[PDB]
Formats: sequence, C-alpha cells, structure tokens
Amino acid sequence: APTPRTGIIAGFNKGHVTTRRPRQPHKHLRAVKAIIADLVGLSPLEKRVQEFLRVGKEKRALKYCKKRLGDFTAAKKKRSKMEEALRH
Amino acid sequence: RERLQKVAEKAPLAVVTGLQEVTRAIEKKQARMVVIANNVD
Amino acid sequence: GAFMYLNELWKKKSSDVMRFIQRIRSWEFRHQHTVVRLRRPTRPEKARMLGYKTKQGFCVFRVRVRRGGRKRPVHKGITYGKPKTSGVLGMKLNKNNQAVAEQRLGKRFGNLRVLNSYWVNMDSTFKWYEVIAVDPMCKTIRRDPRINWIVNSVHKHREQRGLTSAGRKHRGLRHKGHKASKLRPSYRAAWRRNNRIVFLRKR
Amino acid sequence: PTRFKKCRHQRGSTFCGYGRVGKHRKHESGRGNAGGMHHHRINFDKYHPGYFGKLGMDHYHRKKNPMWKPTINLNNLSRLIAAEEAAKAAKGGTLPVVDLQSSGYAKLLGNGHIQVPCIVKARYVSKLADKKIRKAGGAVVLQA
Amino acid sequence: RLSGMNHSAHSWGTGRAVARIPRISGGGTSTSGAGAFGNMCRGGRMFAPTKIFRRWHRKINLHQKRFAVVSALAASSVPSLVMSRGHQIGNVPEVPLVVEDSIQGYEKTKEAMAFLKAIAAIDDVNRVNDSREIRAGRGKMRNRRYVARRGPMLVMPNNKGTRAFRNIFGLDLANVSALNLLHLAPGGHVGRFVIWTQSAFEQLDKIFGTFTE
Amino acid sequence: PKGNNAIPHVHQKKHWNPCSSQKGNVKVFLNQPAQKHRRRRLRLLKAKKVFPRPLKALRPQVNCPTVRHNMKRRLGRGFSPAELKAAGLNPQYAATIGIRVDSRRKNKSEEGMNVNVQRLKTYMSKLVLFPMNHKKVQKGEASEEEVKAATQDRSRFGDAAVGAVVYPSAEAPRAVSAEEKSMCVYAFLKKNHSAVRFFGTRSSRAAR
RNA sequence: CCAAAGAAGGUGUUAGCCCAUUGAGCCAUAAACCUGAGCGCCUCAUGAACAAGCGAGUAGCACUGUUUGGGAAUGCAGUGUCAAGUUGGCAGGUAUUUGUCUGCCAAAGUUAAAUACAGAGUAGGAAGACCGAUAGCGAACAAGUAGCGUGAGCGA
RNA sequence: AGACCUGAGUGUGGCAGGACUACCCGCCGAACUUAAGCAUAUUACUCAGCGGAGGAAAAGAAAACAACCGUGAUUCUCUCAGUGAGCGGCGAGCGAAGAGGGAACGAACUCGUUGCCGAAUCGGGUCUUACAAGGCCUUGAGUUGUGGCAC
Ligand SMILES: [K+]
Ligand SMILES: [K+]
Ligand SMILES: [K+]
Ligand SMILES: [Mg+2]
Ligand SMILES: [Mg+2]
Ligand SMILES: [Mg+2]
Ligand SMILES: [Mg+2]
Ligand SMILES: [Mg+2]
Ligand SMILES: [Mg+2]
Ligand SMILES: [Mg+2]
Ligand SMILES: [Mg+2]
Ligand SMILES: [Mg+2]
Ligand SMILES: [Mg+2]
Ligand SMILES: [Mg+2]
Ligand SMILES: [Mg+2]
Ligand SMILES: [Mg+2]
Ligand code: NA
Ligand code: NA
Ligand code: NA
Ligand code: NA
Repeated sequence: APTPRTGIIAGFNKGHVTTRRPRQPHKHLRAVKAIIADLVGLSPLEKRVQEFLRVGKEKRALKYCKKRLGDFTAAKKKRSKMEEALRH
Repeated sequence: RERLQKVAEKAPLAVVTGLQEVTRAIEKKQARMVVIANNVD
Repeated sequence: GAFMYLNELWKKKSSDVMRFIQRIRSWEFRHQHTVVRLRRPTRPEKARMLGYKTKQGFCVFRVRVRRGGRKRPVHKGITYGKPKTSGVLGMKLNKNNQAVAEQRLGKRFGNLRVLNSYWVNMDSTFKWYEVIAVDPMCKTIRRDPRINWIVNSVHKHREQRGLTSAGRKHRGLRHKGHKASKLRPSYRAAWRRNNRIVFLRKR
Repeated sequence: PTRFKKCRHQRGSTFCGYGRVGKHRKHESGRGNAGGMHHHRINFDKYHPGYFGKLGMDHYHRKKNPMWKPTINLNNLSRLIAAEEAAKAAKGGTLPVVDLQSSGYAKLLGNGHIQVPCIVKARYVSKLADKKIRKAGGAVVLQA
Repeated sequence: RLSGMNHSAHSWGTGRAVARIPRISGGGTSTSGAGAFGNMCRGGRMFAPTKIFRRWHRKINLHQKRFAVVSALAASSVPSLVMSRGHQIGNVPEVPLVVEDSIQGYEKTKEAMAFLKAIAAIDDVNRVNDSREIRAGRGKMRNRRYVARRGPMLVMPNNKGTRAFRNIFGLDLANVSALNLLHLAPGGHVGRFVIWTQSAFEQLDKIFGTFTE
Repeated sequence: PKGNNAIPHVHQKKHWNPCSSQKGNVKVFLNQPAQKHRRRRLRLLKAKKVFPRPLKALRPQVNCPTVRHNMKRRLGRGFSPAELKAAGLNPQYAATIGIRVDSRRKNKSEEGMNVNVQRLKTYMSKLVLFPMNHKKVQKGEASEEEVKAATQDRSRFGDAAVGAVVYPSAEAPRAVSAEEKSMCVYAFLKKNHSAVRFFGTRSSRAAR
C-alpha cells in the first residue's frame, strides 16, 4: 500500500528499496457526559460565551475562549459547542 | 451457603443492591423501580 | 459503571452545584484540624484510582497546607552576598504543595506508609489534600500480593524521598527523552556522571 | 620522569630561571584568557584573528548522522578494489563493482585521473566525476 | 588527602616576633602554638601530596611490542649475546636448544633434574641457586626478602606437562603461544637462555610468520 | 610570555580534585582487571547453573537506524509478535523456551521480517526441549538420548545455532550496459534533489 | 637427600631437608542454599481435553521566581485561569495561523542485574617500584589518652 | 425502644521517635574564588543546614527515539564531544543528546477504568500434628464495593 521507494538517496520517494508492509465512537461516554452536563448546567465561562454569542460578538467570544483556555483550537471547539448548545 | 451446599449434592429473585449493580440495572433498563437515599455523603 | 458518572461530575468543578458542595466542604474543613483522620475518602473514585482499597489496613487522612509563595526565612528580610540572592518574597519552593502535605502526614505518623494523595478542595488561604496510607503491620496488608510490596523497608518514608507521584512530578520525572535527560535518574546522578573526572588506566 | 627535568639542573641556583628582578609570582597576567581585549589584545589579534564576535545562522539540535557524507576521489578508487580484481579490469570488459556506503563513503568526488575502470555505487557523485568515469569505461550507479 | 592538615591552625600575624606560618590553636599541650600545615613544618602536609590518578600504566602500540618480542627471540638465537647476558651455556650442545617433547611426560622433580643435567642446563640453574640472598635495603622489609638471577626458561607447546618442573628453583616455565617480553629480556637486556621443546619450536613459524608469509 | 599557542579550554575550574577541604569528584579505573575477571567468572558460574540452556537468549537481527548506519546490521532486543506468529509460536511460550520477545518492534518491511522468521525456524529445528516428566514424554519434547547428549551454547552473543548476523552479499563484477555508458547519473540525481528542494516554491509559483 | 611441597614465617649468624606452613584425603553438621523446578505420605490448589472503554483543578495557558546547553522560554514552583476526548491528545529543539506526515498514549503502582561506596560498618581474605618513629593516620606506646578551655571545641 | 454516622473513653494486639549517614534520595543553600576592577556570569544547582532509606539506592517497561533499509523498559562503559550543537557583560567561561561498539538481561508485571459476575473477599474464633493460600462457624469489616474472569 505505501508507495515503494525509488532506490536513490534524493527525491520524492527516496530510500533503499524494500517491499513494504501496510500499517497494522465513544457513544456511551458521550451519553454520560451529556447527562452530567444537563445535571450541572453551564460553567460561568460558558455563560459568558453564550452571552457573547447571543449579542452577535463571535470574535469577542473567540478571544475570550482563547484567553481562558490558552489554545486556539480548544477555543474554536468551545465556541462551536456553545453555538450548538444555544441551538437547543 | 445452605443453597450452595444443597446444590453440590441461581439465587431467588431479590432487589438489586450496591451502587455498581444498581447503576448497571438502570443503564440496561432492567430496573422497574429505583429507591435512592437522600443523605448520602 | 457508576465510576464514569462520578468522574465526569468531578470534571465539572466550576458548576454551581459543585461550587456549592465545595463551599460547604471548604468552610467545614476550615474549622477542622491541620490533620484529620477520615473513615471513608471524600472522592472514592479518585482514591481507588490512586491505589486505595476498601480493606483493613487502608487509611485516609485530610491534610491542610497554606497557600502562597515561600518567604525566605532570613532575619529582618536581610540577605548577604551578591544581589542575585537578595530576593525575600518572590522565591518559590521547589517542591509542590501536594508533596509537602504528604511529607507532613508521613512525618507525623511514622507507623504508616504513605501511598498517594489527591486534591479535594482549596480556599484562598488553604489547600486540602487527602493522603492514602497503609498500615504495614496489618495481616490483610501483609498477605495481599497487590499491596504487600510496601511492607519492605526500602519503602519506609518514601514521601520524604520524593518517591510518590507528587514527588516524581516536582522531580521532573513526568518527562522522558530530550525533555528530561539532565534529570534522570536524578539531577545529582546526571551531575555526577557529567562532572566527574575519568582516569582510564591506559590513557 | 623527575630526573630529566630542569628542577634537577636548578638545585643551587636559588631563582630557578625566573630572575631576581621579575620574580616567579602567582598570576601576573590574570588567569586563563583574561584581558583578550585589554592587555593581551596584540597576542589575540596576531595569533587568533576572528576569535571575538558572532557569525552566521544557528542550528539547534545538530544531529551529525543525517549529515554523514564522506568523499573519495576517482584516483583513490583502487583503495576499495581487491588486488587481483584491479588487474582483470579493463575498458570494455568485465569490471569490478565498488559499493561506496559499505566502505564508508557517500560521494564520489572526482579529482585526478582514474587508475582502474570500475562500476561505482554511490549515493552522491559530482558532475565531473560522473563524466570522467564514463569516459574511462566505468559507470556510476546510484544507491541509498 | 587529610594528612598533615587535621588542625585549626591559623597564622598569628606580624604583630609578634615570630614567623608567619599557621600555628596550632589551643593550650596545655606541647604542640600548642607549633608550626602547622606547611611542608617545612613537623606534622605538616607534604609538598604536592601523591595522588592515585598518577599515570601508573602505559599503552604500547601492538606492532612495537610484537617487534620487541621478535627481536628478543632473535637475540636468544645468538650464543654470544646469551653469554653476554650472563647465562652459563658453555656446556650446552646447541643454541637455540631444542629437546624432545617427551619431557612433558615427567611426573617427579627428580626426572626433570636428571634431564636438566643431561642437556647441561644445570650449570645455569646452579648459578641461580647460588645467587640467592637477602635483598639489600628497604625492599626486604616490603614483601621482597630474597633475590636471585633468572636462569634458563623452558618453553612448552601448551599448558600441560609442567608438573615435574614447578618446584625447580631457577627454572622458568613458558608457554609458546603466550611468550612474554619481560621474561625474554629481563631488565630490558636481550639474550635469555631458552630451552625449546620440539613441538613449541615447530610452532614458531605460524605464530610469528615469515618475512613473506 | 604567551606566544603562539592554542587558546586553552581545559574546564577544570570546579572542585574536582580531592584535598584537605574537598571530597573531589573523580573516577579511576584501577579495578578494571579485577572486574573483568569477576565478570568472566560470573558468566562461567551462570553457564554452569543453567546448563544445558544457552547463556544468552535468542535475539533477532535488526537494521541500524540512520543514513549513516543503515547499511549495517546488529542484534535487536526481541522478536516481534508477527515474526513469532509467522513462525508458529506463542509469545508467552517463546518467552519460556529461550526466545527474546519484543512487542514494540513494528516490522515495516518484508526482508527484515523474513530474516527474523528464518532465525526462529533455524532455532526451533535445532531446539531440544527437555520433558517435564522423563517417564511420560509429550509431543515435541526430547527423549533420553537427546537429553543425555545435551551440549551448552556458551556463545558471547548466543547465536551458535542461527549463526552470526547476515549482511547483503557483495555484488559480482559485470559489464557497463549501454544505458549506463550513455546516461548522466549526475543530472538525474540533481534533478530529483531539486524536485524535492524547490517543491514548495514551484508549487507557490505554479499556483499563482 | 626431598620436591605434585624452593613460597616469603619462626629458631642465639644467611636454612628446601631444626620447627610451623599445604596436597591428596578424613570426620562432624539447627535452619537456609544447590540438586529429573532432588525424593515420599496426607492436605490443598492447579494446567491440559472432552461490545464498551483506558487515570482532571490534571495537561495546558498568563504573570512571577528559579533551574537548564535548551536559544519568542529544558524542567520545576506559587497564584490566576483551566481542556479534549482517539472526527482525540502528547512529542517531532524559531513564536503564529493553517493541513499533511511520523512516533507514542501522561496525569496509580511493583520490579533482579550490569553502576556508587569521594572520611560508613560486620565477617573473612589478597597485595604494594608507598612511609620507616620530626616519616607514615593525631595515635607503631594504658591515644582521641595526658593536658587545655565556662563551652562549642582544642589535643600532644 | 432503637438505628447509622460523626466523634470520645477504656481493654486487647502492634508500630514510630534514637543510632549510623562513605555511597544514595528529597529539600535548602553560600561566600572566598575567576572575570587581572565589578554588579549578570563563575565558583555551584557545590560547602555548611533540615529530612529519609538500603545493601546499594535511585531509575525502569515509551504520551521514547528518529526521519532510517529504521530502533525499541531502565542503569552503566567507551564514544558521540570541550563539540564548525548550543548558553555566555557572546567576556571570563560553560556545555549536553540521538545513533555506533559494549556490560547486564529467563524481564516483566499490578491496579483503576470498560463489561461479565456480585461477598465468591477480609478479619476473628475453632478443627485438621496446621495464628494452613484448607474445612466449619462468625455481623465483626465490607455492597460509599472486596474478589473472580477477559482482551
Ligand atoms: K631510625
Ligand atoms: K587579582
Ligand atoms: K547498543
Ligand atoms: Mg615577568
Ligand atoms: Mg606525619
Ligand atoms: Mg566543567
Ligand atoms: Mg579540615
Ligand atoms: Mg493546573
Ligand atoms: Mg518503587
Ligand atoms: Mg620520637
Ligand atoms: Mg608520628
Ligand atoms: Mg562568591
Ligand atoms: Mg577556593
Ligand atoms: Mg575586590
Ligand atoms: Mg551538606
Ligand atoms: Mg533500587
Ligand atoms: Na627462612
Ligand atoms: Na505552576
Ligand atoms: Na529514627
Ligand atoms: Na539500613
């Protein structure tokens, strides 16, 4: 399955020629997380984010999430989660 | 002990007790009624 | 099982219900002693993850430690020597507070073996850690292949030597490879093998 | 050994070659490389030009194994051929095979006149080496 | 590392009419106020104290030591150099001296003695026997009480057959496959008297090679 | 005077030397021959204790991992589960039978896997499995004559059964083919290197 | 004259043969150790054959302090702030936002050997191109003694 | 009445404090010194100080390397390497890692979780020649979960 190597030291598939071998969801946990989240309600951070998203400040919400969480990927995922939550 | 000693030469129907077993009974929808104590600490 | 619900609930410490529970608990712990013996752990899921078992010979204590940075204990806040060492209020203790709580528990009750500890609460002034300890003389402990390793005397006061999880944490032993080469198997061990002069016989 | 040193020759000279006026004092120039810009500047400048300052790009976490690239020239290729094989070699005939990387070489460079025509297996070859060995009846075969 | 320095020993200064050397503190003792720490002071520390990481051992190129062993063997093939070294070989039949391999079957020291007399090696053994004496000087206090000359050295093809020669005083034994330069040139002097058995002698060509092989 | 010397960096500034005030920080090797003799005596004692089992367990052949060392071979840690299963062996059983087992090695290609499978087969065919009970022999085990014959593999690397690691064979002499006598190897090599080297810049230019 | 023993100690001068020393070998053994995982009886255990998940005030992030060769931050600490869930995390030595690839799966735990013994101890051993009574440990001797100091200590 | 659950008293059975501390583990932590001055730096993550264990300790079964034709817990040795790495009033100085040859190596296991069970568990009395990894009994502990089995 992997592309065989060309046999030379440089180039796109460089390397010594061998015949290569190929490299060898959480629904119940999601159910538990959903029950617990419904049980406890929103963290005050989630409340601030939901207030930001209600009044149309998506950028401010993203910046607040980035500041509190410290990571941009986590901030984006949190903003999306709050958007999906407000859609219910 | 008496029942097992007799069988050598399952258990009768009873309530489910214990947090692990009761939780499993609820999750599998095997419980018809669940009684919970209000003062667990 | 029920463990999943308890674990998820304890991942939500900033919710209103967990904040209420923790507020009540922190007030009560405020009005208790620095070291308190508990019949049962406050967080059974966490305690069992850390090796606690509901057996004879297993004990749980709640240990309180004070928050803040370390004050350097010099007379009148006066230091001597190079200005580099002149700080009094801004230095930080190189151990973490969990290791300190374990050490206080272990020093106080020398007949027990400290196994592990976990966070349970914190105030603005205080932090509470529940320490798990084992009685090495209990027959239940001595005849258990899962825990009777701690009976052997090399594990006496292992918390005093930084050998528990918190001690390993502040020793840097959570890391391996290129993020930990200068601290393995210890800082002193690496310094010893990096700084001793080798005299080969034929050189 | 102690008996051959100037100390034995100096027994009874009192000053041991250091003088009456300037003594043998402890550190009259400072310790080690002190004052390379102040009072040792002429020594540093005339014998070690370039010693002070900065130059070029940094390379953090330098690994020398990915950079391993030893070289051998065309007129040295006979070091890597068995003694009987170099004779049965000729242009147009059956030629010995040299595999460079197993001999500890990565690149065929190509200085001089090649002595024994051969087939050379190299990871790298310079353009002049390749052309020169083809003119002599050999060849280069790339390898990795 | 602590010898000569196990004292408080501070200098008194120049106020008093004494030398500036450090002096032992305290009172009520014959060493109170005595000079201390100095290489010139009684009870003081030696100048440049000896260390264990002095270079005790030497590395010698493998080819040079093989060359040295070869030169020593060629020197032993020369009767004039052998007598110049001090051996008594005026009665031996041939040099290099090669004997039959059957001496490896000896079991009693008496037979080995008879064999040494037979091939006239007994004169050199007797020179060694008579040279025995107490060592001169401090070396006898150390575990080196007696000295003697070296005497003949009998080379065997292997590790067997040395039972009857071990107790012979003044006879050294050697194994042809592990020949030692310290025994072939004692004191750095070439010309050791070597008795070869036949089997060890025929092995020298494959052990050391030829000028072409 | 200083004169023309190398600029010294001897790095002896720290309290390494033992003296009246310093413990020092030194490591001498004076016990080297005694420790060599002890190690050899210990190996002989352990071989005596575990006779007739070989002193060293069976280990696979692996490829050294850089561009500087990938032409070389050496002994690896343990056989992979894929090599063992292909050889018809259970890893727990192989662990009890004298074979090192490594569950981390991943078997990226066929050549290495096959060479190690052959090592396992060669070992298994020469293995003499003593019985738990001499009076009731089971399949695959040894008999009285074989158990009595024995012999202990006392190799340094424990490969007297499978032999030393095997390298690829040196190529035999041949002729220069017409393609080899016409083509510029330099241009081909250079073009491939340039295709990798300028890939991003060629993409950003062609996409503009 | 002995030597499978010449190997050094003792004995009124320098000893293979005056004495001791050792070789084969003999006797006795709480337990522990080694031995078809030594060998039986009882007892007890035991082998063979008839779908979901994976460690939370944790990891990160900010500031401060410290440590590191680790350099837009190698580890750690205080405080604030605090996740994700394998459509996932961590690492991949120039910060960021993207999207590919590779390795691995932290935040419980146990573990022999190879290594240390840089002023330790117990029971035995082996040595030295070392020192030779102002030397060598302070101490070859009723030496950590006699003596000194309120004392910590000093110390022949 | 009584219960549990929080906490006391006494009886019974046991353990800790002290010593050692060369090496080892955790903290704490200088200055002389070097920079020909000196403050960053250096000495040094050293001495002194406070704790803790052993016959070794510590480490240790990959959130490891690499970028290869790939390696494969830990520790240690040579080497990498006084380094065309890096850190540094870029001064004085400082300063490793992977790969490679080797020592060692029967080296691997446990819990928690998940899911299938659910007291099968522990302690205590007392029988077996037996404070049995055994039988019998036992509310004492344990269902706020001990113990079994499986990838
Ligand atoms: K004298
Ligand atoms: K000065
Ligand atoms: K290796
Ligand atoms: Mg001068
Ligand atoms: Mg003296
Ligand atoms: Mg240094
Ligand atoms: Mg002193
Ligand atoms: Mg945190
Ligand atoms: Mg441990
Ligand atoms: Mg005297
Ligand atoms: Mg004296
Ligand atoms: Mg200083
Ligand atoms: Mg000094
Ligand atoms: Mg000054
Ligand atoms: Mg100290
Ligand atoms: Mg250990
Ligand atoms: Na004598
Ligand atoms: Na922190
Ligand atoms: Na104590
Ligand atoms: Na101890």
